Amino acid sequence: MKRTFQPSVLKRNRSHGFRARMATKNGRQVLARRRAKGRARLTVSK
Amino acid sequence: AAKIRRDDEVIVLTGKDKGKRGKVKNVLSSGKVIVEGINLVKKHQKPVPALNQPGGIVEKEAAIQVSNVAIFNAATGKADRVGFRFEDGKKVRFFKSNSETI
RNA sequence: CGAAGGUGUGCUGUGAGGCAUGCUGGAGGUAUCAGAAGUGCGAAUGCUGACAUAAGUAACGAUAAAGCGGGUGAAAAGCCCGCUCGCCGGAAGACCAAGGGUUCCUGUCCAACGUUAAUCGGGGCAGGGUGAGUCGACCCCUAAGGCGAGGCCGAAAGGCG
RNA sequence: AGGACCGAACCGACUAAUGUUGAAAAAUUAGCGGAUGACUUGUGGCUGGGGGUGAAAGGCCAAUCAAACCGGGAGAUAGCU
RNA sequence: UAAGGUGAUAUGAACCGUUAUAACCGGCGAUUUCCGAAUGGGGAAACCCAGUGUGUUUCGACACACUAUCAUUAACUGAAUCCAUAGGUUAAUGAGGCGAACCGGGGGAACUGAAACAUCUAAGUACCCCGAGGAAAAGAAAUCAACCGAGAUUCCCCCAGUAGCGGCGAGCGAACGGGGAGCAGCCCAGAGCCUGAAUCAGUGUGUGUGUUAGUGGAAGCGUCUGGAAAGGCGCGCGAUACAGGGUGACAGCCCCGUACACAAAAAUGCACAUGCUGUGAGCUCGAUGAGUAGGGCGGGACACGUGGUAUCCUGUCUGAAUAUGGGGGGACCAUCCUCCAAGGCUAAAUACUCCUGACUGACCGAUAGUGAACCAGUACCGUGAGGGAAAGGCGAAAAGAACCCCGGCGAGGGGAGUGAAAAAGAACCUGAAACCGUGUACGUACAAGCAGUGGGAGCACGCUUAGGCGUGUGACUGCGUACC
Repeated sequence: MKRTFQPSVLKRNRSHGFRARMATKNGRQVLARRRAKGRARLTVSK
Repeated sequence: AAKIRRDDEVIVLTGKDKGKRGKVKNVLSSGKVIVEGINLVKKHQKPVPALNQPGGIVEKEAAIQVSNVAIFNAATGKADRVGFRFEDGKKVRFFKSNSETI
């Protein structure tokens, strides 16, 4: 049937994309916490 | 500093054959050397007729650890501590085992 | 020239234990006496790993159904070729897009994958392939909305206009 | 002309049946029905936690919700287990 | 410094060799695509599109070097509007982003305790924000005492579970001051005399010694066992060197090393001496801060709760005195002592880590210790913040699987080679419990409960020199409702 998440790299890159996160205090802090946990990707749209 | 070099005969202080001596053929970055007539290894090798076709086994040379290879004394059938000192370029033997200690 | 660990069989004490002797191992061990606890396992609707039974029992993804002859192969009813049949035919067809990402094609390979057979394959592994002035994007303007100077509000993150 | 009678595309929940360790995170088969509207829809936005949204059920708010989800104070507290 | 190197899986060709760029390293100093402060503007993780000025040419499009924002400095320009200035332009400096932990300021709980709750406790914690230095912060008095006097602050042991506060509850909890660590104080309100005299930093050098590239440094042989010894033995010898580590089973005498000892292109710490620049040793006499202290009203910080509540910040109104003046001394008053505001600054003894170095653990060892020793914050879950594994160790050495063959010119495998061994074949140390095949002996096709414990025929097995001992199996029968 239908899913609550449908595949879209346009809206993923708009909410969770690297520059989109960096352009906000809290998203830039999510990225700072990615670097604290050591996550190998900082974007999953590119 | 050097303690054996490749220009004169060496003897092996490891588990290897104690009745053989030879010169160094080649040196490795692993702290190892290849020596003439001491040791050989069988080496089967992949036949692969359209890419190799080696005619069976290779029977090749094998390296040994450089700390327990020593210079042959050519006098009493054994290894000796001799010292390496020279005024210009490559340091060669000064044979401290044939001189008095101070 | 066989020390610990693990472990069998016998011996021995009221008992936690202690002792002799075989198998395995090939590296480590330490007799005694004095100091010191990170010192006694089956349970916590406890945490993590392994395996039996349930049981060859369930299922193989609806209700279009491929057949025979020949081939290729060690092997084929499913692959290649021939003849023939069947169903869908507003789809079970044709073109465009999002989203995905080497999937295309020939050339081979058959361990694993497609909960099978597999010679097929979007699978393994190579090699080849993506030729634009005009096509879709870009151009130039800009809606909803976002950002936002000078300016304002706010410790501030942030926000108004 | 039409908050009009029937009706494709389009939409969609009411009855019945099948499904229910499924094909299945809600479908399937048949029918009745919504179809110029107080409608529906392609594409991109905007509305947030006692706040949103609601012709208003405390329903819906990414399966969760008399108060969502994650991370912290938190190994809080339990005359009990 | 040095002869073997050109990173590794990785070999070979080619290439430096060994001789004045071989590789490797120390100093400083270039080179540094695009994203990214990102600085023309736009924006999207590595992309997009302009302008200013100059030149070139089929004047079909090339391609330098430059253009941000804010604050300040200068120069030109300039609107209403003359002059001017907002505005515009050009050059320069400062900031911007990053980096572990510490640190000043701002926002500010609930839980918890009060065996119950609001004040009080908890807590200026938790978490978030701003900002900044090598430390941040504090300071030498309108302070603190008590007639004795102190004479900066911070950090430590104490003072003290005392004073004080306190639903006179629960409990919060000092100061004075001692012992100690650690000791730098000054200027402006203003001038001269003295002479550049004390002290500190910076900078050109010098000396002494470390740091960043180092190389020297004493002794062990034989014999046996073993495939191999760093072992046994004979004993021998060194030790200011018996520390790690490495090398084929235990290395004081094999290697990198240690004790012990040096050497210097450039860069640089500590300390001794010196030049220079800046600061200026000593003497003496003036002079003592008025929109802010008080005062009414209200908060904040005080150990300190609304009380009889001082003090210091601070909101608001209001605003002062001169020596028979003023602040304070925890109500208020006097007396008295002490300070005299209304100006500015301050040693590190203290705090801490990504990093640099020395030392250490009665630390763990693949479920340990971090979730993570392993191409792990990977695979994988969610729209997302955020959750989150499996998986190490053949061997001394790659010697790593030829050759002989069955098969599909297979998988899988025997023989065989290597090797100590692959009954070590990379799926590889040695491996108990769980699991499943292989073989032998017994009971074995008419009788019903925790399957054990006693008594026990037959059969089969092992010990014993055997003299009532075990093992396997077991007819039948006395006793018998488990365990947390």
